[PDB]
Amino acid sequence: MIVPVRCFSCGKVVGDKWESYLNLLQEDELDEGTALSRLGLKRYCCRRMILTHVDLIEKFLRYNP
Amino acid sequence: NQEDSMIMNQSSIDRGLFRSLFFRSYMDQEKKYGMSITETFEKPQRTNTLRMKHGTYDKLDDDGLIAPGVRVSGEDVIIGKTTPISSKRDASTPLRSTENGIVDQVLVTTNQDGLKFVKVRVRTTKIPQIGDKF
Amino acid sequence: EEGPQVKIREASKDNVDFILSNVDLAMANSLRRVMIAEIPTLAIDSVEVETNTTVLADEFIAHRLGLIPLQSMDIEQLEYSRDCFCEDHCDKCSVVLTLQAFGESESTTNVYSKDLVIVSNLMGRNIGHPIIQDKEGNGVLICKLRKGQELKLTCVAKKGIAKEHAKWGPAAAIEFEYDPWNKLKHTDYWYEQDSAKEWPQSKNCEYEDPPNEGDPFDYKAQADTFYMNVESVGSIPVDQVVVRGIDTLQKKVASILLALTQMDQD
Amino acid sequence: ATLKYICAECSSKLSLSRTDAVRCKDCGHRILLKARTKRLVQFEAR
Amino acid sequence: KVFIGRLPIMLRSKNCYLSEATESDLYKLKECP
Ligand SMILES: [Zn+2]
Ligand SMILES: [Zn+2]
Ligand SMILES: [Zn+2]
Repeated sequence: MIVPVRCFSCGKVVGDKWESYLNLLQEDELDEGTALSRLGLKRYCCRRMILTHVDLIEKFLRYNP
Repeated sequence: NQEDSMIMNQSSIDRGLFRSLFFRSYMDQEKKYGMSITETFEKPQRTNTLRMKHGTYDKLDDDGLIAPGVRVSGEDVIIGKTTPISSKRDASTPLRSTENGIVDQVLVTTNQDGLKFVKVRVRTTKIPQIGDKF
Repeated sequence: EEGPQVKIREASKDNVDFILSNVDLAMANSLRRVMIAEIPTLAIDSVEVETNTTVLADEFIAHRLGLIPLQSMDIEQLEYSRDCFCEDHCDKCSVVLTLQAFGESESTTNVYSKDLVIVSNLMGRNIGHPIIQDKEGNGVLICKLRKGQELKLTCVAKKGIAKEHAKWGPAAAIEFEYDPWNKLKHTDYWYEQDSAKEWPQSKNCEYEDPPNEGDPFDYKAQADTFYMNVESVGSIPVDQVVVRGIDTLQKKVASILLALTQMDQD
Repeated sequence: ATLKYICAECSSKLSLSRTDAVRCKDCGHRILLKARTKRLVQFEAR
Repeated sequence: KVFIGRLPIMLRSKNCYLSEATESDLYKLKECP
């Protein structure tokens, strides 16, 4: 349900790295843990922010009006 | 944090932590009487009876309902309805005395017997506050 | 020069690894706290919703927007809405933005923060620009939408600081540390057989000489040297976040001396 | 330029009034929503 | 040949259109998959 802007814990911004992250997977075929360190997410507080999140939204969109 | 109760960092509360949505949803129909007498969904006012509600009807349209965008709160009305009795007695439905929020989706439909059927859905947002359980 | 000097280590566009020396812990932290929740910044603080057909509900988005980092280097010259005598926001105390999106593409339309349009007079001063550090250049995906999913917004940035709501603070996380070789014994290491091995060694150890067993316990020792690292969200160059901090604080300690005077007259 | 109700799937600004039953111009589905209100609504940024 | 009452069917059973239907097919029905 849409990436969150900034990591609840520390605050650094985050909401942009979505597609960037979700990309280093399908295209650059990488392992999560490494992708993140590559997106600048160093600490678990933020790290977890992405790694977890589920883009339900996408499934929402698939609806109608 | 003592004895089963924690200290929750507010800062993150703000950054969106544990925010919840909450939808409720009232509903009413135009009861019918074989001997032809029907209720109705209008925005009445005085005119004989007096039997209305304290709530502010002023948030209703003309069909007797509210529309999405609106921001309901206390005991404001949410549905206008009148019963012809032998002639202005209210059957309108207020927003639960203790809640408050924003209407979110309404809908009028027919009920087998060809009655008007409505379902109002008022959404609110709740944020992790102190008394809250986790 | 005179007192609390500095030796910045690594340092970039978003981080400021620096060795702040010869000071008092108190102060070292004070500053830290300030840099965190008392440095003024701008961010969307109101949303007039014209039309939304997205899945996300109003306030939801509303909320998101707040967080959207906004430019604010020239924030020191844009009065706090609660002072701009104007009844409810002047160009002299608040920027105003807009957002309009439509489901044209028969294939998911991403609404980023780049789509934000400033509508009021900037009066020529870095402010209210949705900060962007994205590679492609469209930072902060604010929301998505399908077919004829419409979205029309009216954002009203204002001053405010973390203390008043996090969406403001330009901090985002600050490293802090000292006495890496616990010499003041400000901590009792928890162990199982030998602290030394069990308890990791921080990189900062190199910048200060190790223990040396035999030597008694140094009791007069206090705390100089604090290995800090200030990160930034971007609404201000890392550096200022350090400076503007050292300032706001500086300014506060003044308001006290100042207030004491406005009280010496009677 | 002005509106009222809506098709719950074949969404097409409809609108109506008393005794006009409650269907839709084709797509029967007697459901119908009611689309937003022009008057803008304000929200908190926190 | 003759009408004799209504049997409240159970969702996803054999008589519920949902049984046979597919993902996309569902969303168009508004029924969460
Ligand atoms: Zn974080
Ligand atoms: Zn003003
Ligand atoms: Zn229809």
